[PDB]
Amino acid sequence: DKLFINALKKKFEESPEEKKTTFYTLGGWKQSERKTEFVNAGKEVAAKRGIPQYNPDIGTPLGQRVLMPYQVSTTDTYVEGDDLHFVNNAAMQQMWDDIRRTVIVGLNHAHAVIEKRLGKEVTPETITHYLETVNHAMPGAAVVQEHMVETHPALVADSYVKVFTGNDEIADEIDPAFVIDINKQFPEDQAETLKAEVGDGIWQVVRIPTIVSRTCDGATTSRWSAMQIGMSMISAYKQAAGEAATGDFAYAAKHAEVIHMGTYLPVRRARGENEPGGVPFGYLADICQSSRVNYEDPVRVSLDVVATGAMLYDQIWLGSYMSGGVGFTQYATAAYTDNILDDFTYFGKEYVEDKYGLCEAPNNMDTVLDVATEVTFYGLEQYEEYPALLEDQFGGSQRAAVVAAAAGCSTAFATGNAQTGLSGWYLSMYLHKEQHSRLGFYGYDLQDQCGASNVFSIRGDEGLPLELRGPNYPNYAMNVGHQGEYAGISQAPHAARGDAFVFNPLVKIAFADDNLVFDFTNVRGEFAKGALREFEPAGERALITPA
Amino acid sequence: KFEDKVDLYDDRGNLVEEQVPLEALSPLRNPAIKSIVQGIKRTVAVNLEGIENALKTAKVGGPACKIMGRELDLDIVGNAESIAAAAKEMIQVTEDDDTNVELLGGGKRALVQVPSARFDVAAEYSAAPLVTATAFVQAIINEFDVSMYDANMVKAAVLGRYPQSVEYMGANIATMLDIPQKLEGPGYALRNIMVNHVVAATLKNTLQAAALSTILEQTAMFEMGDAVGAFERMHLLGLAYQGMNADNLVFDLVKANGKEGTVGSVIADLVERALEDGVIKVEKELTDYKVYGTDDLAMWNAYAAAGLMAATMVNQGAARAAQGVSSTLLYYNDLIEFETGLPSVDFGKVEGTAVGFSFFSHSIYGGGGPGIFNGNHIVTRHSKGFAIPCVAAAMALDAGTQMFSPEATSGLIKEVFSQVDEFREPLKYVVEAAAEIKNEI
Amino acid sequence: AKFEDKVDLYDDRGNLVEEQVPLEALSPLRNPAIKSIVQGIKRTVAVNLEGIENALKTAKVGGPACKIMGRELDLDIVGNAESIAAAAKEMIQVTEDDDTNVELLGGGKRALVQVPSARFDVAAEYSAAPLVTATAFVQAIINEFDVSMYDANMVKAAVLGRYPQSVEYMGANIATMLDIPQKLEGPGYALRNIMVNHVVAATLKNTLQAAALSTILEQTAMFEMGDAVGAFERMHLLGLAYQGMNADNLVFDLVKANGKEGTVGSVIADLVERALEDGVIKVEKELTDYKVYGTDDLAMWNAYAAAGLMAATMVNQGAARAAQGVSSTLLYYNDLIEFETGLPSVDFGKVEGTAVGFSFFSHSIYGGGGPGIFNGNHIVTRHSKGFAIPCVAAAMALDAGTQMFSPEATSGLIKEVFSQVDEFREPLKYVVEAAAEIKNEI
Amino acid sequence: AQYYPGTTKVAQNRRNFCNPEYELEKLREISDEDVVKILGHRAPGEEYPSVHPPLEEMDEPEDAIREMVEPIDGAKAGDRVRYIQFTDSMYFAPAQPYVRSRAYLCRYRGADAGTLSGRQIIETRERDLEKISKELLETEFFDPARSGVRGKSVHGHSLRLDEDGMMFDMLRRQIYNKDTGRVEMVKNQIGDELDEPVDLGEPLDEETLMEKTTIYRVDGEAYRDDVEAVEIMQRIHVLRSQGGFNLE
Ligand code: F43
Ligand code: F43
Ligand SMILES: C[C@@H](OP(=O)(O)O)[C@H](NC(=O)CCCCCCS)C(=O)O
Ligand SMILES: C[C@@H](OP(=O)(O)O)[C@H](NC(=O)CCCCCCS)C(=O)O
Ligand SMILES: O=S(=O)(O)CCS
Ligand SMILES: [Cl-]
Ligand SMILES: [Cl-]
Ligand SMILES: [K+]
Ligand SMILES: [K+]
Ligand SMILES: [K+]
Ligand SMILES: [K+]
Ligand SMILES: [Mg+2]
Ligand SMILES: [Mg+2]
Ligand SMILES: [Mg+2]
Ligand SMILES: [Mg+2]
Ligand SMILES: [Mg+2]
Ligand SMILES: [Mg+2]
Ligand SMILES: [Mg+2]
Ligand SMILES: [Mg+2]
Ligand SMILES: [Mg+2]
Ligand SMILES: [Mg+2]
Ligand SMILES: [Mg+2]
Ligand SMILES: [Xe]
Ligand SMILES: [Xe]
Ligand SMILES: [Xe]
Ligand SMILES: [Xe]
Ligand SMILES: [Xe]
Ligand SMILES: [Xe]
Ligand SMILES: [Xe]
Ligand SMILES: [Xe]
Ligand SMILES: [Xe]
Repeated sequence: DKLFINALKKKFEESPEEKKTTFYTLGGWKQSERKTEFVNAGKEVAAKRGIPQYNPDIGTPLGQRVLMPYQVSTTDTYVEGDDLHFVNNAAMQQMWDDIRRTVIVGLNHAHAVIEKRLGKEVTPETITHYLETVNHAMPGAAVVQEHMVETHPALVADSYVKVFTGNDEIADEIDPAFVIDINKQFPEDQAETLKAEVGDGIWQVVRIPTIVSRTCDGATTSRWSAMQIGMSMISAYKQAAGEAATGDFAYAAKHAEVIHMGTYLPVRRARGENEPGGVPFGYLADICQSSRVNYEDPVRVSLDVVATGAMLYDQIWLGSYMSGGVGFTQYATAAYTDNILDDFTYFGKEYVEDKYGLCEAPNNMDTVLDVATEVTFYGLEQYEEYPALLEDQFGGSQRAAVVAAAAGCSTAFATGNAQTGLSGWYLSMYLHKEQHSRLGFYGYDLQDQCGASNVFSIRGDEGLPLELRGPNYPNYAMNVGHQGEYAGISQAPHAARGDAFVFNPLVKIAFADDNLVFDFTNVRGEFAKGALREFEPAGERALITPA
Repeated sequence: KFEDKVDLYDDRGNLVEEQVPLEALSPLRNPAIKSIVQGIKRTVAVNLEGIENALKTAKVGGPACKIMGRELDLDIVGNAESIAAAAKEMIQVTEDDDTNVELLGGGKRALVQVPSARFDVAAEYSAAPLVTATAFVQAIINEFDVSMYDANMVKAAVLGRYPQSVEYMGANIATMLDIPQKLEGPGYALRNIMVNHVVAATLKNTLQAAALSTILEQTAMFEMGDAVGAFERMHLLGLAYQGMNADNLVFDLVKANGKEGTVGSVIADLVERALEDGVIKVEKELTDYKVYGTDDLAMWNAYAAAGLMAATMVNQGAARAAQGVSSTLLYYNDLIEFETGLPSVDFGKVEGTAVGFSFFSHSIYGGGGPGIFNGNHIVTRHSKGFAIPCVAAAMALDAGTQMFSPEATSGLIKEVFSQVDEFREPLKYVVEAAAEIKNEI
Repeated sequence: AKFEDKVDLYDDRGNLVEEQVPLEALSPLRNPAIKSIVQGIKRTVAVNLEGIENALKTAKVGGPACKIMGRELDLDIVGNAESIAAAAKEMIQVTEDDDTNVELLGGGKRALVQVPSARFDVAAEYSAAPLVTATAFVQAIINEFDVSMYDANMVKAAVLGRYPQSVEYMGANIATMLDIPQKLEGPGYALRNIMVNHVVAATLKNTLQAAALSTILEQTAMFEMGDAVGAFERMHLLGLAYQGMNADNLVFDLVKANGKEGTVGSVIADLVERALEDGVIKVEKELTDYKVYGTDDLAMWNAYAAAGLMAATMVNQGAARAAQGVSSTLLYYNDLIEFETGLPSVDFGKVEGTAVGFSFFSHSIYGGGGPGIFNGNHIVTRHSKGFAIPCVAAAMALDAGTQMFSPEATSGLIKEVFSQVDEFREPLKYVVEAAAEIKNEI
Repeated sequence: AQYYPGTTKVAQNRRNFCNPEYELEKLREISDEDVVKILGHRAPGEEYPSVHPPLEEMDEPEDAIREMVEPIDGAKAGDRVRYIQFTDSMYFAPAQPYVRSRAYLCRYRGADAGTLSGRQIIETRERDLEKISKELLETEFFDPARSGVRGKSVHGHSLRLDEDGMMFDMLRRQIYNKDTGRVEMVKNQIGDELDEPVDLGEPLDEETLMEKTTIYRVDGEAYRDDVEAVEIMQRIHVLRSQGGFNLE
């Protein structure tokens, strides 16, 4: 049966194929456990603060239809949509905090300064000593001066520094407590690729405290990291506490060998580094760790990336950073609930596998026309054959993103190239718009009408491989239902190929780390856990507040 | 506008032209300065080898970035001549304009000078990288008939992650100017030029590095409006005496103190020269201490600025290590104020720039070595042209004591921009122009 | 000349001016009038002396609702504008015989200030006109009244605002049509960050002149952005000629044929008709009662299509006398013509894409606003490369008073000062004359 | 004009809706007061509020375009710009959102048409809007059960029908009368109660809906079966792609 049949049956009384139902007799918001909780909370909140707040009698009465539960895809967890709002979901907030508070910093230039400029030796022994010093220092504790006041260790317990290197010998020489072991976290072929990319380089994965990231911003991360790297370099390598060479370490840590998660943004959407808009689609695919655990199922890997990106890009970034309010929980949920996108994408994978075999299709428009058209028609036909499914994903934009994501990912499965996958994404929108004489919301296909022409353009602010595109790509800077799906399409070809990474191997390795708070190997499982209020985030101030 | 005249000398201490009107050195009038500035606006270095290796390995879009399966094996350097010729045809406006495209390193790099005509109808300066980038992108695509499906990789190899990034992140082209969005303020573009870029193009010649830096800094002061009205003469006198070795003052001071001298001895000789030349006079006397006063602060500031330059050359010269220039910029000015009772260069702005410059070149918090600073850097933007030219002279005298030298940060600039004569030896071209217009002012 | 196309040049009225002009006589790279307009835009500043005086009288400086009690200064700036303006001109100019212009307006209340070109020949960008003008007038005011060292900083705040604490000249009492370089969406966008309302203000709501100035500015930006280089250069020149310069009278004639009873659809049918007659398109093949059109010159089809798009905006929003529908016209003119012909729409769908989000961000809660506050540098309307914004300018020009944020609300200072420049007010007349005068030098 | 390709009934209906020479079938007669009441911008017999003075009371700038483009009556009068918005059920409503916008700008002057998945809107001068609204309400543009007039809370285009075949309406502006088989509009498009409901006629038969609908569906006419219509969309996609690269 269709992978979404289970969710549809647990959502409505009727069989999924039925064309009629009954409305208006459900009791409005009283049908819902969550809306009832909200009504009582609003009553207590308004009374306590002396200002009216949540009131179900304001505006129009929710719940004239069924207020649906949602299955989180690849799970058996069913929750009301409010439980997948990022404000109500600590797992979603922690996912972004774990990215925002992460920076990658090389040690290669630094070690060259130590040996060439200072004339001291760097060894695995000194590196371990430095790493023990920096893990004391990074959460906010002192190593050089007298009478320093520091951060409470329990408030910053999630902050630390690890390293990785492609040289297995050097990796074995360093205390394993500080090492992300590439051999232990990746399958053999992927580990060999990643280690060859890194070579003899040594790279730090720095995570600053969630409590600081939440107090401040993403541009804080690389600065905070650089200060404590600098202080630990002074301490472990016995240089003067502030001499000329000290500046070389700061420049290298803040500019010369730093890798931000996101680049800064232009003025209209003014934002510093390490904000969602600066994270390119290729990075997001590599931050998601599905690739190293689900590598035998390219659909699962690709769609875990879609879920990662849909939540971050649509709910937190576009739905709050760039707007706010109720936001777009549903715009994103469509791409990771009820197993709907999974059904469409597994069909496309199967169709490509029967006709071409993964990655064996010609990388041209012929393949785009074939695969994207077939998968688009499959997806739209499900909405026609199942009325429940159409009522489930009631927003045209929701259906557009889900159908085109399957079409795009499928095309990339066939060609092994993300750019033809992107062409298939846009072809799906054109067919979709013509089949149903509708597509998405008022401004959903701005990028989609620019789409075809700009897929293969080479001009200044038009041409770019999809992996390098991101939320700041001009056409993409505004609208829901694309960015997270683009991260999936970026992952799509690499997952079919078995690639260990999409765009940056250092980013891939930097999140293969068991000391992260959010488990990036099972993004959708984590979302379900947050929805059930079973996720424990970092950064809480309970320790320093009254009972 | 002004009645001041100066004697112009060359980088070997020889008089070139006597009694030149001050405004003959003004960026607003001097044709050589115009030539250097427009050259700086329109010149681009294209790294054909880098583009080719990026495509070969699919390493595009920034540090440690790669798209497996996108690799393209194009012999770009092998066909550099045809590619460069095809690009020039697109870059140029007409066959007879001032477009220049010249291959370097056997085809590995290309020097590109976008025609001046494109900038007469442009708002700013980004046409140089952008017109060059698309021209070389299109020429490469046409040379090998790159397919619609693969061409976007040529674009990433040339211009990087732009426009997802605001910058040309991972690009294989270079300019001495940075993108306009990074200006600390409007009018700062000629200040956001790394000192290392200046030292690379002048190939470490100290006085040419000092001259080029002063030309750029003081020209920025005009675009920023600082050298307008009441302050115009102050900046021209500063350009002439600190950056143009007017009256051979910097050269003579360095001659008199180069063997055994220090910052303090340079100070004592400068105050002596100022007394002899009527720049300052004893205004009043305290107990065994004379307080100096002067009726032309602008000229005193200029004299003090020449002494500041010579002290950097004597102090950092003796060390052959640039780092101490931040110390010289500070205590030359600190000392001279309590030596004289008169304000230091730029009325304390140089000393302040030097305090933070010292801090941010010897601390954990930011900055770096002297070569990575510039007039647009938040650390070193505060003095209006009187500090950075000294840093340029210091990095020029460095003997390889810095990790982030021009070879580390400005290798492409060193190879390409040093090949343009006006950029390599600016002091010579500017003096000839001033003398040539001396009677048109 | 690189290209072989020639065009017939028409005036705003619809009269032939010069026949068979090489296309590149209209190129920003060659046309002396465009060079003059672009350099004028770079160097012109409006100074609000009355505003400066009122700010000082009340200490209301540094941004909205901002005031420093106790800093008040009562200076009669408007009463002494002539002396102040003359003193400032002496600082702004390079020589007595150069092209500096300082002209008082409104009895001394405003001052048109045109900084000399010499200053920009040795400048990287354009911030010289606002910065040199600001300091010149600050110093002139201080010298006019011998304002003391202790109070002069208030004169600086009254003129240029909270800069440099703010990145912009927040609360400044000067104005330019260009915004500061840090606000560019990308390098080479400066000529695109000019509000549509600024263009409509400068052209005094003249439909064809507003279209021309906007097209001139947009397509010149395409050259600075490198978009109009190599394979794409001809496309952008033909777009400039036919959509913004009323080349061959195509825009004018299309509006004439549909102004009385016409709609977007009827304009489409006549444009498709004209293309066939001029050999721009031909029937490529036939389907069941449907004709698929093809073309051997996409750039020329696109230009013909760009002309019809402009004519449809003028017909549709003209009939309504309300600019808001231009976002609809930019969308469905292109949507309709593609399924009418089987050929790609203007800018290969880029105009349609811009219209989609433009419609959304001019009819929703999330941002944007009325058509007049958009521009080529706006994230909403930057995507089409010159073929959309000139239509928004034409639509706002036809607006009879349905917009809260009209040029009078957001560009009044531009409307008073920049409109006094003949080249900015009637660019089409100057560009056409210049094209004719270089027709045989191209 | 060809308007649209294809050999299905849908394609033809889409062509008919755009073709100004095609006479839309009048399926019901609506009074002028009922249109004003449904619109809800003013009371029947209430003066037209003005957004700006009449054009003849104003002195428009001499402008060849202004002189050649005749303004619509509402613009001459200075009327406000108001709207009428429709939701179209994906279960075979005659008109669909893209069909409307395309048809509006082929048929009506001075039209600001907006297309969305669950709503389609036109804004124009108030008095002109009322005559457009009469045609949109009286002709085959509209079915009282599968289409609804909704200024807000438009949810329903993608929902299952109720037992009566009516489209979902959070505010229930259109009430099906099971005793009479006809539909009445109890409230205005914004949801405000009407004093006297407006008869909207009988819903169309399932067979007539498929005869007139402009949506492709597998259980009607599938888009994938209109091969020539799909072929033109693919052609547009390919030509767009080639134009944006333009370096073959
Ligand atoms: C290593 C530096 C160089 C640098 O760039 N910053 C340092 C160190 C840095 C570290 C020291 C943390 C640690 O001990 O691990 C921090 C806390 C910044 C950070 N990374 O979090 C800091 N200083 Ni410092 N630093 C301070 C200060 C100072 C004073 C201390 C003078 C004295 O006699 O004790 C002097 C500067 C001076 O002489 O004026 C100083 C210099 C120095 N400061 C010298 C180390 C001096 C030494 O060897 O002891 N700091 C202060 O003057 C008071 C505030 C204090 C800061 C912590 C706080 O604000 O609570 C701290 C601010
Ligand atoms: C008021 C707007 C105009 C606007 O700028 N945004 C709105 C409303 C805005 C509000 C609605 C909150 C509220 O009800 O108070 C929010 C939640 C954004 C916010 N401010 O937090 C939102 N929409 Ni809207 N909006 C949505 C959608 C939609 C779909 C709904 C179609 C349908 O048949 O129901 C349509 C566009 C379309 O037709 O394609 C739509 C339009 C509209 N959307 C129309 C209102 C339509 C109406 O009268 O009911 N949204 C969707 O398509 C699904 C996602 C959903 C968003 C909430 C979420 O993601 O969970 C919400 C996203
Ligand atoms: C100078 C500059 O550093 P960079 O030169 O850009 O590395 C700047 N830092 C600072 O100003 C550090 C300020 C806080 C630490 C010192 C306080 S005395 C910054 O991060 O942008
Ligand atoms: C357009 C622009 O708004 P302004 O026109 O600058 O107000 C921009 N907003 C957005 O892009 C909103 C994006 C998220 C909400 C809509 C999602 S479909 C911004 O705030 O910078
Ligand atoms: O109705 S709109 O498309 O503007 C809102 C979409 S969330
Ligand atoms: Cl002076
Ligand atoms: Cl004219
Ligand atoms: K409610
Ligand atoms: K300690
Ligand atoms: K925060
Ligand atoms: K076209
Ligand atoms: Mg039933
Ligand atoms: Mg079944
Ligand atoms: Mg902003
Ligand atoms: Mg088979
Ligand atoms: Mg020499
Ligand atoms: Mg002589
Ligand atoms: Mg001596
Ligand atoms: Mg030719
Ligand atoms: Mg006229
Ligand atoms: Mg006709
Ligand atoms: Mg080819
Ligand atoms: Xe994978
Ligand atoms: Xe480019
Ligand atoms: Xe240089
Ligand atoms: Xe001075
Ligand atoms: Xe070094
Ligand atoms: Xe200029
Ligand atoms: Xe100023
Ligand atoms: Xe083209
Ligand atoms: Xe209005």
